Amino acid sequence: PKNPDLRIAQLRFLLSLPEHRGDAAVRDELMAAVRDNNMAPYYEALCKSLDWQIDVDLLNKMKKANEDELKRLDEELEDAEKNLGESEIRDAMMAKAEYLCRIGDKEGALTAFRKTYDKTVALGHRLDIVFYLLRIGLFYMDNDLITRNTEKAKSLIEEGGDWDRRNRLKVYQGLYCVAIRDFKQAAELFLDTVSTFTSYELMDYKTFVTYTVYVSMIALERPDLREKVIKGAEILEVLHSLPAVRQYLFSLYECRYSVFFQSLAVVEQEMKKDWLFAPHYRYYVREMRIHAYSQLLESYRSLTLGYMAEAFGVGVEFIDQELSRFIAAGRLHCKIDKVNEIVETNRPDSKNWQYQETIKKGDLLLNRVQKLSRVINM
Amino acid sequence: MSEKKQPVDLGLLEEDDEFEEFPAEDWAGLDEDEDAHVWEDNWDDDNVEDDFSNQLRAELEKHGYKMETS
Amino acid sequence: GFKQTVHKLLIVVELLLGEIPDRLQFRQPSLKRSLMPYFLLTQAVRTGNLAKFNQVLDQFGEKFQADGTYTLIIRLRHNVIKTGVRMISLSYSRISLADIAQKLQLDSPEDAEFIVAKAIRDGVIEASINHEKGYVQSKEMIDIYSTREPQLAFHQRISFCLDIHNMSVKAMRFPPKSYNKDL
Amino acid sequence: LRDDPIISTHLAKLYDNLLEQNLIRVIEPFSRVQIEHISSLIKLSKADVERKLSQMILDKKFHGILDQGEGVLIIFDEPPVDKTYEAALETIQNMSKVVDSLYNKAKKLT
Amino acid sequence: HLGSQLLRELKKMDDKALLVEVQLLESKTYHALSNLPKARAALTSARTTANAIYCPPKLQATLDMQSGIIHAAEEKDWKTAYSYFYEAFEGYDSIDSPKAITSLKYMLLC
Amino acid sequence: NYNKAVEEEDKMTPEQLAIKNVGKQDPKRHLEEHVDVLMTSNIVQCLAAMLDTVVFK
Amino acid sequence: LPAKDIQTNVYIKHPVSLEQYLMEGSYNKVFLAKGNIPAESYTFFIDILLDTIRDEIAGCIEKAYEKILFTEATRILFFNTPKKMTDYAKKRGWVLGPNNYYSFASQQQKPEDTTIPSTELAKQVIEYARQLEMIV
Repeated sequence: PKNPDLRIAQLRFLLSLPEHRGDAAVRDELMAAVRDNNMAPYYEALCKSLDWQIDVDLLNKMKKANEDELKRLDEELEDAEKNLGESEIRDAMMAKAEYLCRIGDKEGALTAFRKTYDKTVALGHRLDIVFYLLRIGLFYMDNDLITRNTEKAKSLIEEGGDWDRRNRLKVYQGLYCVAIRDFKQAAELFLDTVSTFTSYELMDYKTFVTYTVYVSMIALERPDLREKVIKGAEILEVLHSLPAVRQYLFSLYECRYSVFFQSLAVVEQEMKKDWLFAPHYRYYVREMRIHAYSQLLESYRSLTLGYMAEAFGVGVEFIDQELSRFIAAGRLHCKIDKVNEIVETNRPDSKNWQYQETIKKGDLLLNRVQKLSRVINM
Repeated sequence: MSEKKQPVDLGLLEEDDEFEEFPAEDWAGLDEDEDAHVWEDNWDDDNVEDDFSNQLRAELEKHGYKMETS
Repeated sequence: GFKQTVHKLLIVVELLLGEIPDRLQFRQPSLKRSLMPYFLLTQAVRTGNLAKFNQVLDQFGEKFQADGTYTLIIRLRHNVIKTGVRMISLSYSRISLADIAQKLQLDSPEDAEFIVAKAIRDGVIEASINHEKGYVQSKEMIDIYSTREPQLAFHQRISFCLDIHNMSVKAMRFPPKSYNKDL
Repeated sequence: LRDDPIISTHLAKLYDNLLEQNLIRVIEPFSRVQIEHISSLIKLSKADVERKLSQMILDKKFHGILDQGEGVLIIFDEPPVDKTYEAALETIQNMSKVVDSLYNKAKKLT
Repeated sequence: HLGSQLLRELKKMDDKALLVEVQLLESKTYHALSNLPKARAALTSARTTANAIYCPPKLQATLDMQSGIIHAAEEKDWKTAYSYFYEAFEGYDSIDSPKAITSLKYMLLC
Repeated sequence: NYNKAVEEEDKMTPEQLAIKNVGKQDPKRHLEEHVDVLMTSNIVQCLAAMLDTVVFK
Repeated sequence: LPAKDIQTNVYIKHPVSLEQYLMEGSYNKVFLAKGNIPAESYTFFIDILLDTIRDEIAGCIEKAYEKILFTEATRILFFNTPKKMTDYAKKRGWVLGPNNYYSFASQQQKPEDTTIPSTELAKQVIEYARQLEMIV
């Protein structure tokens, strides 16, 4: 739901895998368990928790308070029923569905948000219900269930983009677009950060900037950064919050690897132990390394091992297997030679290869017109 | 002819009868993190991932110690 | 359901050349389960560890080695070093006696240049065999035909592509005749 | 200049602007020349000059490329840009044509 | 934040001349955070607010002094910004020695 | 530029052709003009052999 | 042949191991494995096989793309008996330098004058007017 139980119950990832940080997460998880009817979530995740000595103490009170508030919402629903009104029943069934999202059961909340989803007099409250399924779909990390109601609720809006509704839907686009590895189309989503604000429902503003600084810092090149973020005053405002981000932006844009590799361990450790950002930690590292190697290797034709080793601050034995793996595996530039122990590339990728970029579509189109020949007579 | 696909589908039924929903759930433990993700990138990410699964998985935390030693 | 055989044998004969393209653009839950036992070894081909993967193959190998006569896999057991030395051909030129020889699990001066020469006599790569002080060099020029005899390079590409696209023009001329034939 | 206001970035922009004028002054007539023969006139190190130069080639303000082992400067350009753009756009736009054709025929047949 | 909460209780109340100090310093802190649009918005609000009230040269010249830095931050036109620093120097003339030496320092800068 | 300028409408043609399929309302054929464009484009092919003859002998 | 008849005798797996070593091409393992064959009387026939593949092994090691020195041919080639330097001097017919083997006619071919491929390009244009405009 929109309560802080989404984040407190969202720390279960760092509560589960590492055993070092599993103390504060169970501290504010057990302390916050008396809030927002957290019984069923932590009872489901009880295998990753402590023993049953103190566990069975509060279950008897939470299981009876759940039935008490549940039967009070049922009596209020029966009082709202059999009466002339539309928003009253939507508020009763919607509040019941919000409590069923507090307990963390999407069966009665699925049929509840289905009933109040069918009682939507307007499309705005319908999109509000869709968002009510997205706020719990983030915790449930479902793929299609959160894209179906947004695919159906996306078209036929006709009421214009609000300041927090359409912007909130764009924030959700940042969420599921950060889950997926799509970057070249997700680089346009965070451009509306001027109208964004502190949203305690899903993600704080500083967490939204901290999450978009990876897709913006890695998924964008130097002209894209200079056009979007360097020209924009938003990162100039939010860089004063943490001095590290300014180092990872001015050091990367300044091409200083001696400090970027010394400080990159904070990006390595901070990159993991996250709910939605951990399983992609392997792609950001390699993609950022090959992006920096293409950045430095773009303006440089030949490169000696002395200036390279002093520039990157690492031994030659490691960059040997680095470029050796990035010739075939990386596929960034032409073949490299070591006849003089000097990185020397040619890169004839403009004159003839600029015309040869269409031969792939010519061969695939050739197989497609061979399929067109297969359609003939049958 | 389309009639020779039947024994091959019987072989697929034998492969499905070897393990009953064991690779679907066990492999679904990673597929739940791989679902809806472009499988074209999963070949490179799985290539370097499986390549570094044996040793030097991260290696970024070790460079800080390799600076003074190399 | 049927393309898993032509695709299975396809990648099995494709990994022999050192470059093995996996399943990227096709999403169906048949070739996945068909490739699950073969995935560990088809990923183990590129790294090319002899002693470990040699035990990995026969360790859990049931069906791909129980397919019959183990011919192409018994050729693969010694083709691992040929795809690995082909990755060395895709690697830097100079060959050391300890670093890359110890890396290739082959530490001896004779069989190094002998087997590398066995990779040179194939003709799929390009090297410059020179002996000045004892080290074996190589030019390894893999530069594409860009600004290097282009007319003779893609001449047959233009002729062949115009032949296929032109018989496709016949394949868009004749079916209209088969259309207007009845009326 | 230690208590200088934020305009220090503008003063550095003037310094780098005169540096740009000198670079487009002496390098422009020199197609391939030594880095010390051309840097001896300004009697400055090649570190900051190399970083600013390579930064401005990465900014694509002019045609050029640096070097460290040999220091060879090469200047080249590719005038026919409007060919591969229109051709590639025709291929990408025709892909949808052939695919839609296979959708109409695949719809009418099976 | 506290300045915004002060604006919430100053825009409704009287004494519009007091809003010129907090909107001027608002442009100073948005310029310190390098924010051009909001500093121009607060600057324009201070202009349309202090247009009817005859402000003393301590606050009247600071509007043009900061305006020349805001316009000089994007480097649009140095003539208008030079007019803002010229009128700012005319406002800070013979009233404070550091403000005058930094006023002529800003004239020679722009 | 004219070829792509017609292909931008030929991207919208399979929708109408995928909806109605009955009757023709646009007097433009979109075919013979492109055939003429190919005829003007074949001058390079026909004169390439001419340059081959001038270069040869 | 893998009919699973015996599969434990050294003679059953001997031809496939020797042929797989032939795919590797390593001759040192065969020479060191010459004394590994049991009293089975086909060792002389194995020597006949080495006698009929020594022309291909020696022919491939003496390809001489750029150059090779005699100090490698001393170890790779056979014993000090001067049969290879005598028979190969009348078979290959190359030059013998100061204790070194020189390689000539390597990448020395001159490129074409671009005249004949222009004529066959003109013929291809004739075939393009033919096939493109034949039925008309």
